[PDB]
Amino acid sequence: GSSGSSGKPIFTDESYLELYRKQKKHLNTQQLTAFQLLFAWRDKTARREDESYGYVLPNHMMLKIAEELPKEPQGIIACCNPVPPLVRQQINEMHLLIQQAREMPLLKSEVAAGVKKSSGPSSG
Repeated sequence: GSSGSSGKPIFTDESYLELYRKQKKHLNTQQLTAFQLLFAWRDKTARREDESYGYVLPNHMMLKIAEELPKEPQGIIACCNPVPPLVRQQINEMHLLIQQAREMPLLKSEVAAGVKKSSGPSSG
């Protein structure tokens, strides 16, 4: 109102690679899929709620979730602490996204895993 041209909805960080390779353990096929789903969603709702993008969902959080890929809506609520009035309100939407990123298979990729450990002390 005071000062701000209504040019166009500039919603893009110049596809900054940093965002992708910001932290170790680069995102995999699926993880990536969800990452985009969340971003787009944030923008859509962001405008609807007449609020900024960040306010809705930050980067760190957005990632943590995309990486978790919780089949259930709870995994999305726990990711945050406390939980915002959004993620909880539109929780249903967020959940769906996670499933949309997991539903799809993992394109050819050499994976390697396998670990086993456990303990159990005692006094008596």
